[PDB]
Amino acid sequence: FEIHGDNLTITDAIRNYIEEKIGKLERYFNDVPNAVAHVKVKTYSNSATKIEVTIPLKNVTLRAEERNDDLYAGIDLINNKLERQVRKYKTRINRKSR
Amino acid sequence: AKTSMVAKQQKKQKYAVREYTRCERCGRPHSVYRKFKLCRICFRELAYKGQIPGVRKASW
Amino acid sequence: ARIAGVDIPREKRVVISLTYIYGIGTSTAQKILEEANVSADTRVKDLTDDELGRIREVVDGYKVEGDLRRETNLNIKRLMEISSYRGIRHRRGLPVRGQKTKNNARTRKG
Amino acid sequence: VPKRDVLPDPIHNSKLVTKLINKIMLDGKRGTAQRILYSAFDLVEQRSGRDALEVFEEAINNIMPVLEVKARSNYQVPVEVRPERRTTLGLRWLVNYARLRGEKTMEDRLANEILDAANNTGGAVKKREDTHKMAEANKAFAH
Amino acid sequence: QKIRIRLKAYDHRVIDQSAEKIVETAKRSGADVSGPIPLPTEKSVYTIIRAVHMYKDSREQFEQRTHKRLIDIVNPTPKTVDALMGLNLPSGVDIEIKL
Amino acid sequence: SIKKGPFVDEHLMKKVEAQEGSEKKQVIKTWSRRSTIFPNFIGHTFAVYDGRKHVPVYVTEDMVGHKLGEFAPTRTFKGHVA
Amino acid sequence: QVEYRGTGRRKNSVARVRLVPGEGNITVNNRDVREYLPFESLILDLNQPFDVTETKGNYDVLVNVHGGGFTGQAQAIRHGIARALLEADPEYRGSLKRAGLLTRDPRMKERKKPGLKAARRSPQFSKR
RNA sequence: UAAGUUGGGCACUCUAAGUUGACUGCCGGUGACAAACCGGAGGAAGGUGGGGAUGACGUCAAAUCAUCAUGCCCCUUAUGAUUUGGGCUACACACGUGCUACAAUGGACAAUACAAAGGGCAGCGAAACCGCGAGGUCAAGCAAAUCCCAUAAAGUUGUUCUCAGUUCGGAUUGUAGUCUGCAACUCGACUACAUGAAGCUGGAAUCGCUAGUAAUCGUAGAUCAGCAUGCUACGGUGAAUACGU
Repeated sequence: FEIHGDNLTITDAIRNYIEEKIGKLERYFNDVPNAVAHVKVKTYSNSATKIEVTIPLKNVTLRAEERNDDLYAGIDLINNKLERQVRKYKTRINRKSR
Repeated sequence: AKTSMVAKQQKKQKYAVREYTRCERCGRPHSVYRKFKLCRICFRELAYKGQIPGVRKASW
Repeated sequence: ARIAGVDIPREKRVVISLTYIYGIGTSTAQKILEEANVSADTRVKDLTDDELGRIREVVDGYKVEGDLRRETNLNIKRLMEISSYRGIRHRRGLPVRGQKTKNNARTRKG
Repeated sequence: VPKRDVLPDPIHNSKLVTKLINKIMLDGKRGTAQRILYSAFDLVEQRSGRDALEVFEEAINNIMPVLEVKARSNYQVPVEVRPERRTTLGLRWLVNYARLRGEKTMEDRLANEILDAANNTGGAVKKREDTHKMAEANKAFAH
Repeated sequence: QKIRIRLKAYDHRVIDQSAEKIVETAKRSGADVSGPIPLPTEKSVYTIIRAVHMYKDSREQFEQRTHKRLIDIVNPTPKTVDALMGLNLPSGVDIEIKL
Repeated sequence: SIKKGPFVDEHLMKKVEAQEGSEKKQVIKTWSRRSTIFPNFIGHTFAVYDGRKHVPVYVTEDMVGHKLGEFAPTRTFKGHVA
Repeated sequence: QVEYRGTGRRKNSVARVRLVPGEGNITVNNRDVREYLPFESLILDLNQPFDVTETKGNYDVLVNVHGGGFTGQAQAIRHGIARALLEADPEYRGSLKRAGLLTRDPRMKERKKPGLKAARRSPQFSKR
C-alpha cells in the first residue's frame, strides 16, 4: 500500500502503528497481497484527520475510511469497520437432491 | 512564473535554438502545434467554435 | 592449442571453431578463413596439415589473446588512476553514457 | 452460435486436415503448419507405408472419446458429447500431446503419435482411458 | 494549347457549383472544356484529449478536408481568361490559374 | 561526438593563452562544460563550477581517460544510502 | 471469339476478372496463379465456382489485380468470375446463390480507438 | 516503350457528388385477430446490415487555483524578475505498465512475390559516386493521383546449423567512428570490432478476448536541432471456443 501522506510526512512511527494494526487481522487470514492508506489534512478549518483505507481480498476487496480529530483516533475508529466489513463471508452449505 | 517567460520565448537568442513555440492565447508550452501555435485545449475550444475550417468530425 | 592460442574444439566446423578463442567473433573468422581459402563444410573439423600452417599463422594478425584481457585491464587501470569520474560510475552499473538506475539492481551489481 | 465451417481439405479430399492445420496454425502462419503436417503425411504413410486414413482414422478412433464430464454443490456429471466436441477434443490432445513427446522433428513426433495411437498406445489413448475412468466412476452421484 | 486550374475549399457543394459558375462563363465565350475531373480529396487528422490535467485515455479526434478539382479547356483565347478571373465566389476556393 | 573536431569556448582558451607562456599558475576558476582537455591545458590547474561550487583539479600528465566538464559528479554522495 | 469480364472486390484487394472461353488457365498479372500466390495449394477452392457452375468447364482467364495480400487477392478473384457467370447465364444464379460466391463479403478490417497498442490488446485492471 | 513510355480510348478499375437501394418490406406460419415473434423468397446487403459520433436526472464535497479566468488571503528591494552552470535521470530496494530472451513450429545465410495510409518548400533529396555501415559528395524532379519520401515484413524458394546454456540468447563493458547541436561527461541516438550475463516457458495467485476478433509482422504521422520498448492512424497474415446461465 502506497502509505502516502498529503500535507503530513509519514514517519516511521506512523508506519509502525499502521502495519502493527493490520497484523491483528491474521485471525482472518493474511494472505497479504497488498494494502493502501490515504491520510490527509483537509482544512474546514477545524480541519481533520482524514483516513481512507483499502483492502484487496481473495476474489474481492474492501475499502474503508473515516474522519476524526487526529491520526491515531482515525486509525482506531476506522478499525472495527474493516473487520465487520470482512466478517463474515462463506458457508454456504450443501445440496441438491435432486 | 510564466509572466517573464512570455518575454523569454520572445526575446532574442545567443544562437539558433534554446527556444520553444508555446501557445499564444494560453502560455502552456507543452502539447502545442506548429500549424496554429495553440495549446492542446484552446484548439478544442475554438474547434467547437468552428472558427477555422476546422472539420471536425468523426468520419475516421 | 590446438592450432592457435588455446582451447580449440575438435570435430566442429570452422564456422564457430575459430570463434571460441578469446577475441574472434563471426565475421572476422570468415575473413581469416577467406585468407587461407578454407571453409567448413559443414559441421566438423576436417583439418589436416595442409591448411594447418596458414590457420596457425594467419590467426596471428591480431591480439586475440589474454593480452586483450590485459588490454582491458590496463585501459580501465588508466581510467581509475586519474581522478576518475568514470571509474566511479564504472562500479554502479553505468557505462559512460548513463543508464538511470532504478531496476538496474543488477548484473553489474548485487 | 454456429461454428464457422471449413469447406473441404484441398489435400486428398478429406476435411479434418483443414480443421487440423488451423490447430498447427500458430501465429496465423498457415504455410508452415500445412508444410509440417503434409510432411507428416509423408512420414507416416512411409513408415509401415499405407493410406493416410488407416493410421489417421483408426488412431482418431482410438483416442476420440464418447463420454466426458462437467462440474456443477460441486458434482461432476458424466455427459454425452456432441460429435463436434468429440472430434474437437480428440484433435486437441492430438496436437497438444504432439509437442509433448519432447523431440526434434516437425513430423516424427506427430507420425509417432498417430502411429502409436492407431495401435491403442500413448498418452492420447491414455486420456481416452482415464477420461472414461472418470466416466462410469462418476455415474453414481451426478447422472 | 490549354488552360488548367486547381481549387481548394472546405465545402463540397460550393466548390463544384462555383466550378459550374466559371465553366458556364467559359463555354459561354469558349468551349472544349474538360468536365469536373474529380480528384482523390485527401484529409488530415488531429487528436486531442478531453481533459486538462489527467485522464489521457479518454480523448477526441479531428481532421482536415482538402478538395482538389481538375478542370481544363482547349483552344484558348483571351475570352476564357476573363471567364477565369471573372466569378470565383465564394472566395473559399483557392484558384490557381495556369496553362 | 564532434564535427571534426575538438573545440573550446574561445574565452577559456583565450584565458590560458595569457596564463601559459610565463611562469604558470596553479589556479583557474571556470564553468567549463563546453570545453575539454587537450595538451595546451597541461601544467595548470582548473576548478570547474560543478553547479554549486568549483573545486580544484590539477591537470596531470595523462588526464586523457578524463575530461574537463566533470571530475566529481554532482549527484554527490551518491544519491543513495549504499 | 468472345470473352466475358467482371470486377472483383474484397479485403482492400481489387480484381477486374476477364473471363474468356478456353482451356481453363490462369496468368494473373501475366503470371500464373500458383507460384505467384504463396504457397498455394488452395486453388481447388478457386475452381469450385467451376465445380458448381458449368461443371466441369472450362473457360480460360485473364485478370489485372492490385492491393492487399494473397488472401483477399486470391479471394477478390471469384466475385468477378461468378458475376461474369451471371452475365454468362443467370440460370446458374440459382446454383450460385444457393452456394454463395456472387455475394461479395461486406466485411473488412476495423478502426482503432483508445485501448489498442502494438498487439491489438485492450488493457488489464489493477490486480493487487 | 525496358517501362501506359508514346499515339490514342475512358471501355474498365479508379476518382468525388446525387441518385436507387433494406424499410418485417413480401410472403408463410405462431400470436387477445393486435403488439409482436418463427420461417421462407428475393436481394449486395433481413430483422435498429456493421462501426462512429452523440453519454438522461445525477452520485463521487471526484479532479484541475499549474489551461484560462477568478472570490478571499499573503508578498513587494522581495513569496517578484535577469544571467553561467548544475538538477528535475542518483539507487539496498519495492509497485505498476510495456519491451526482449529462454529455440528446431526454430537460429545463420542466398534468391523472390504482395499493402494500406500519409509527409514534402525549401522540405521531400531520384540516380550516380565514396565507404564495413551509420553516413559523406553531387545533383534530376516536385507544393503533388504525378516526383521523391520508401523498401514492405510475415511469407515463398533453397543451403546449413542438428538440440548445447547452442550460430539460442543478447544485457554487459571497452575500443574506433557517423549525424545534430555553440555544446552529446552528470544527460542524445546510431554504425564497425570484441566481449557473451541471466534465462529452457515461469510457482501460488492473476488479466483480456466471441471473427477478420485474438495473435502476430510490418508501415507512416505528430511531438522535433537532435531523439518514442510510448501515443495516434494505416494495412498484411490470421484460428480455437460460445452447450447452456
